[PDB]
Amino acid sequence: LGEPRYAFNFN
Amino acid sequence: MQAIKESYAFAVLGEPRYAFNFNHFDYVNPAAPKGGQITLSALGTFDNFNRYALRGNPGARTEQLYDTLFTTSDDEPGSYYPLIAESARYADDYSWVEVAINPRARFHDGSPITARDVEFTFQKFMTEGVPQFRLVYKGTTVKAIAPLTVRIELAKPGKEDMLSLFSLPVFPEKYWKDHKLSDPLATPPLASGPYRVTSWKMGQNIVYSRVKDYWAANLPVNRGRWNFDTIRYDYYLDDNVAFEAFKAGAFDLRMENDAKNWATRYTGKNFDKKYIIKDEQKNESAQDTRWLAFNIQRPVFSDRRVREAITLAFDFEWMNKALFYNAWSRTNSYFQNTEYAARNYPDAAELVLLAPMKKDLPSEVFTQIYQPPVSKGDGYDRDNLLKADKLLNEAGWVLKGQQRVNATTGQPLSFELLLPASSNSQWVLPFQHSLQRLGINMDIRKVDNSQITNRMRSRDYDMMPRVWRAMPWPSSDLQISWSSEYINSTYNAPGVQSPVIDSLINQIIAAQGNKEKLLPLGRALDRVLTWNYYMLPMWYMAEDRLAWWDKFSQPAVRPIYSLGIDTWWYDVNKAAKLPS
Repeated sequence: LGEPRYAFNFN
Repeated sequence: MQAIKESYAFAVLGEPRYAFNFNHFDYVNPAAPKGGQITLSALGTFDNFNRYALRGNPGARTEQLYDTLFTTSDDEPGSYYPLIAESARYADDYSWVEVAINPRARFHDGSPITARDVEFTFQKFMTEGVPQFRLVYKGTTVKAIAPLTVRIELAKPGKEDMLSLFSLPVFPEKYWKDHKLSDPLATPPLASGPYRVTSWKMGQNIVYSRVKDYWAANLPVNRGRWNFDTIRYDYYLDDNVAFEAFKAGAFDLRMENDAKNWATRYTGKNFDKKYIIKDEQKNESAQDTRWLAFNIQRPVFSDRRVREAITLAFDFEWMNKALFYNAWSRTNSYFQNTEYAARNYPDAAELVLLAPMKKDLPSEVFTQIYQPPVSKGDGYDRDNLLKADKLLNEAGWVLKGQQRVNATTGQPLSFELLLPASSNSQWVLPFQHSLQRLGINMDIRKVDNSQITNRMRSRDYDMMPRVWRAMPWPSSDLQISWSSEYINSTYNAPGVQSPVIDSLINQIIAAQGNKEKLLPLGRALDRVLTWNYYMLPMWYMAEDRLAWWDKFSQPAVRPIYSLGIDTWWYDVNKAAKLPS
């Protein structure tokens, strides 16, 4: 909820 | 006069559940005892401790090292309650807020968390953070106006943009002044949350210890949570060795994502003696979905007809019956199992949104309900494979002998499927075989967890599997995954830059916090993303399949939006009955 605004994608 | 409100809780849509007399959440035991260890698995590897860097494979749980201004409940889609903040004063349009900082808030070294740390943190993300941050918050300021009061000003109304800053980690300036946010960390940073990293072995394990004097242990949001003294993560290179280690007792809890394991392999001494508990519960909430991304920036997948034909070759009904004990449901929406999924014909409100862009839309947006291909269930569906051939021929990919080649150039039709080595991928040879029967060559490349992370981030693939996380309403975060200006965010899996998508998402942002406008906007966007075949839909299950060694107790209520493992506690009487 905002997380894609402050960190790159990671699986 | 402009109206100024003061509140202790917020919700993205509607009113917060815990707005009055909030002592603790409904899904905790406030008297849960402290103590004991839980041991968990992780797949792949890790190489650093900075979740916010521009590169690296960050450790398990390194997104939870820091407390935030407000924290969310797990039984609501988007509701915020006090953590570092006590309260906020705000404009009616949420274009400014003044947040009051708790004077008891502390970092792990016993130093205070202040308004200056919040101002510092915002500048650190704007100058050294991932590139999307300074684009989203262009025009926003964050200023310490008193020792314990921080003022946020937006250049536009943005309720959701404000709430998103309530989830930012609050960094200690005294540590982070000496470390660039963009660089990986070999050692844990100075932090603040209820667990601290106390030991590790790079690539192999991380151990978290409970902070026993944690300043916020008695706040309502923390009562009944963070009960274990120790949380340990052990890394496994693939899911088969992880499953066998679980059954041998090497770790305590497993989320079962493999249908054959659940159906046939929960057997043996440890199940007979009831040392291991198996639990299946229906979930009626927004659902994570699996897809295969097409890289539409590569020539092989630039034509919608070729993406449609490759989708027809994927025989889901055969895989579900022959391989997966009919366990799975087909993915069919970017708002799966919500009111925002476009599962009926468009209504008048959707047609006002879509009609002006008719020249740039597939005709079926207006005439049909999106349905992924359905087969008889035998691997040789004549109608679907004949339709695939028809579309390939129209796109200029024709048979010469047994191989498909470009009708102009003679080049064979070929692509690479990029896979994590760690995954169960029983569906991959069946899909390769179907494509070979159409004259299409699919090479398979399995790579380690560092390589898959680097190549996923740079879009260095033709096709790769992606998870689309549950999105319970059409959020302003959609811009990061789909809008043209955010193409390099690492969240745009197909590489799409479309003015149609951009227009609908701009209209969703303008409707932030308004459900009656967001219903037709979400359904209209679902139709554009599905009918363009940007990704190949796989599957989901609206059931949570969990198993655990019988050493735990749980509250009577499970939250809706998470499994609630942070509410569990170590049960010394149950634990006493297990082998030592």
